Amino acid sequence: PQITLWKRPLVTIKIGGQLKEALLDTGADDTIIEEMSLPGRWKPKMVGGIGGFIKVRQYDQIIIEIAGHKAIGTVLVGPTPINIIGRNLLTQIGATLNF
Amino acid sequence: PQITLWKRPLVTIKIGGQLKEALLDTGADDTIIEEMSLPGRWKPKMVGGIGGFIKVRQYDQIIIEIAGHKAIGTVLVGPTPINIIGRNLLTQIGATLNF
Ligand SMILES: CC(C)CN(C[C@@H](O)[C@@H](Cc1ccccc1)NC(=O)O[C@H]1CO[C@H]2OCC[C@H]21)S(=O)(=O)c1ccc(N)cc1
Ligand SMILES: CC(C)CN(C[C@@H](O)[C@H](Cc1ccccc1)NC(=O)O[C@H]1CO[C@H]2OCC[C@H]21)S(=O)(=O)c1ccc(N)cc1
Repeated sequence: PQITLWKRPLVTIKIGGQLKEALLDTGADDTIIEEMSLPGRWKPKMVGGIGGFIKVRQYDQIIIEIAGHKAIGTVLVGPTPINIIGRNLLTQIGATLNF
Repeated sequence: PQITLWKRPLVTIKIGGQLKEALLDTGADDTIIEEMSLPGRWKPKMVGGIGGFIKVRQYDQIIIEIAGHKAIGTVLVGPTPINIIGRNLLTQIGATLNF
């Protein structure tokens, strides 16, 4: 698709059997969601934002569908105020910013 | 242009007559710039992101050139670690996400 930005660019995502949605965020290096069901063991990691730094749970090799495109990569679980798809996965679905 | 997302999508901006650079951020509702002087009366606001809230000054109807394209709109000024162009100005230059 070609998505305009008059509202937040939210898309469906699917991980395992869970359908969620998330914000396509070109300002995010990393993908972060609030919860992922039965994800297994994780590794601690720190991530920084506008307000300071947060501890997250890092899961690698996650298979995720984004807007009907398959991606595989690192998904962080942490106290983000909204699920975000960051550039580590946006590149895999071939998203670009255009103007 | 078409911007791929293998690195942060930073572009040149011009604001207050000064050349700066800023992140094109589809995940940001509003534009936030580091400390600088702007014209007009401002209003106090708070903005929330990862890791918490920050206090900003809101200035309205500010001209900003974004990679050669003129935009006019709301600009928040405050202790962000990076200049961010949010959707409020991305929409004025017709920026879209494509995949
Ligand atoms: C964009 C910033 C300037 C915002 N200011 C916030 C303020 O806490 C900081 C913002 C600040 C601080 C330093 C450098 C840049 C910005 N301090 C400041 O302006 O200086 C005063 C604080 O102690 C002293 O330092 C010099 C005189 C005093 S503010 O206009 O007073 C304001 C306060 C509350 C909200 N919600 C929104 C804005
Ligand atoms: C978290 C999003 C819902 C909102 N944020 C925009 C987002 O693009 C920020 C924009 C950003 C970018 C750099 C530093 C601070 C904020 N990126 C971010 O927090 O990414 C974090 C996860 O990946 C990491 O890569 C960047 C830091 C990590 S935000 O900066 O807090 C913000 C919130 C409201 C407005 N008006 C403007 C910006």
